[PDB]
Amino acid sequence: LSPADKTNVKAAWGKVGAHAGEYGAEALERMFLSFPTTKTYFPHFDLSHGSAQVKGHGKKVADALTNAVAHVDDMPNALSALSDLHAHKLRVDPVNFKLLSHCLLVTLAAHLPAEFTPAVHASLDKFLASVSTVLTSKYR
Amino acid sequence: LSPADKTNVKAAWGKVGAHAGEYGAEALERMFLSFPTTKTYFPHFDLSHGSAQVKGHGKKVADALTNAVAHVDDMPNALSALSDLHAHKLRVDPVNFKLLSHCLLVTLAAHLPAEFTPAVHASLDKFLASVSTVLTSKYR
Amino acid sequence: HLTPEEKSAVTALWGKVNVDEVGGEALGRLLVVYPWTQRFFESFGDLSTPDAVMGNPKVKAHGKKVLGAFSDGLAHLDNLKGTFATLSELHCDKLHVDPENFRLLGNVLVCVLAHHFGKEFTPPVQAAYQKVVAGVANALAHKYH
Amino acid sequence: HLTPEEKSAVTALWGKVNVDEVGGEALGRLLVVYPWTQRFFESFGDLSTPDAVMGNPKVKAHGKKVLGAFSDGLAHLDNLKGTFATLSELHCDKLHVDPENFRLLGNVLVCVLAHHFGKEFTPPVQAAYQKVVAGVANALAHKYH
Ligand code: HEM
Ligand code: HEM
Ligand code: HEM
Ligand code: HEM
Repeated sequence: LSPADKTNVKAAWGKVGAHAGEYGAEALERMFLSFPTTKTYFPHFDLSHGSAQVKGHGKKVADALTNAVAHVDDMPNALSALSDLHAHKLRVDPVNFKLLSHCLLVTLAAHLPAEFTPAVHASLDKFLASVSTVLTSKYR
Repeated sequence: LSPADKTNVKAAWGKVGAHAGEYGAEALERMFLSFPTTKTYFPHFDLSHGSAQVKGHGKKVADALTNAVAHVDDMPNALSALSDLHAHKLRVDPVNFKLLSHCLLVTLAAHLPAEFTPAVHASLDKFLASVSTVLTSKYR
Repeated sequence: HLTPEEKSAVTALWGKVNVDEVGGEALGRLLVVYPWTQRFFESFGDLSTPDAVMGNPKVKAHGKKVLGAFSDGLAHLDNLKGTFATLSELHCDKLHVDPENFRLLGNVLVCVLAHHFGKEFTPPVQAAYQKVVAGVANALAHKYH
Repeated sequence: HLTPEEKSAVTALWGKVNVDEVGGEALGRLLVVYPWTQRFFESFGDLSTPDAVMGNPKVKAHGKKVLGAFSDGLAHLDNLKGTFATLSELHCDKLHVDPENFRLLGNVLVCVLAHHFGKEFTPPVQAAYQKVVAGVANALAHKYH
């Protein structure tokens, strides 16, 4: 991430503001509907629209992404526990991070009229790719 | 890369010994034949069997991989110039590093009877994936 | 495999798309977000900044052609393969574009639709569009199969 | 699309393959090298170490079935889609395996062939096998298309 990328991700973060957890839940719903293979990681969830479990999980995902942006030059350390979880316990296929990341970008596009410029799109793509790189760094 | 992975990659490196540049050229030939889309990055090469240009290039690729193994805890720094080249100048599609890496593993398999065990295969896959991660870290 | 509701989602939104603009927007964003794709567009001149890409008249013109083919696929959802046959020969046999980039351009188009339609681009509407752009990408990749 | 020389490369090598062993070797290496794939094999018991994976009798038995399907595709290179139809329903509609893993298992099989045949697994022979495993992976993914 370049300085401009950090600037752009911060612009997006600040505009999203306190909607981040709601948008996380929307991104998860977008992923489950668009990429139904991802649903099998959530068998004990009810994934229907308005599910309290998807709402709760989207807040967790958003909080992790905000932690990563708040520590953007130390993301391997910040996301270390979550990288362990996703690889060792959950066995998330690396492909699936590309699917969630796309759905997070679409959600931001759908809520950020002014901010989702081509440059800010590129910066958010790189940020989510960097988060995904850390979260797939622990298979063993 | 875990300590065992570093151990395993070193076992493979030492067995390959001074054949590394020859095996690099073989891996490139395997890639061009198996994945003909990769050929368009080499329009000024003659890619026929026995080509002095492929032989020379395979020695360069092997030398870069040996530099990365010799500096395995500092690969982003060691491969920085090459990461710049591949992204900025050559515009190598990230998919293509997966293709070359597979061809490098097949070449090693074809020449390492005892050493290409399942564990050493996994370690070499992780090493080549780590090299590929650095070489695709500079698109801008 | 679109259901009738999926088909409804897609065609009702597409009727509202500005076909002179959206393809240039998606092609420009492909070149900005996935810069290796600039390798195929050397003749297009200034691609040096995102503004230069998005304002480049050849990017806009070429994107208009690209979207025209998407529109042709939306009109032939049960025969994408024949619809995309000459374009598959072009992109695979002549240009050798890796077909992962067909998937990326489809997802960029989805982002552009989300940005232009906002809340109207609901999770079900997106899912229907994901089936369409995956079908177009697989049809364009037929000559690699 | 195999040429006759490609077909010759493939069938002359496959005649020499130990069909009781090579599928277990490839499945075991998939589970060791790409450990997320262990998610689908919970019932198989000890997968805790590479030796435990490679020596697990259920891995060997299951791999024998997997290779049996590859062998059926090698015998039907001009109709892989019908050959793999029920397996495509199984892997896509029932198991929801991401089809990237079909590509990975094919490439693991290529590595196993390279390791067993050494220099006989020449760059042209590999290229022919890459066309076969890509065709098998695309056929198995048909129900996602
Ligand atoms: C942007 C990438 C991602 C982020 C930041 C993220 C973050 C999180 C967080 C914070 C948790 C909760 C950890 C618990 O509170 O210890 C979690 C759990 C989990 N994640 Fe992710 N995740 C990511 C991608 C994925 C992908 C791609 C999948 C699968 C398609 C996935 C599947 C799961 C599952 C199944 C759980 C456990 C859920 C539960 O049982 O309640 N994650 N993730
Ligand atoms: C294991 C991954 C790779 C390694 C270690 C590697 C290494 C190298 C090295 C050392 C050079 C020479 C740099 C010059 O001496 O400044 C080079 C050049 C180049 N590489 Fe790679 N490379 C990798 C993957 C790829 C891939 C995947 C492609 C394309 C499919 C590619 C395309 C090129 C090209 C076209 C050149 C310039 C060649 C010349 O014009 O003579 N490389 N690479
Ligand atoms: C996946 C969706 C795509 C569609 C529907 C599409 C459609 C088209 C169309 C309609 C043409 C004009 C052909 C003519 O003038 O008759 C074109 C040309 C071309 N496309 Fe695409 N394309 C796609 C993806 C891509 C991507 C991902 C790349 C490169 C990254 C690419 C690069 C090219 C090039 C370089 C030309 C010019 C060919 C020439 O005039 O010599 N296309 N495409
Ligand atoms: C790409 C090449 C593949 C082939 C040819 C193949 C072939 C087969 C065959 C022949 C069956 C036995 C089906 C029956 O008993 O009738 C099987 C079952 C199964 N396969 Fe695969 N497979 C492939 C890839 C994979 C991969 C990549 C995964 C997971 C990572 C997977 C997981 C499964 C599972 C979990 C079963 C058991 C299904 C059950 O008994 O309920 N397969 N496969």
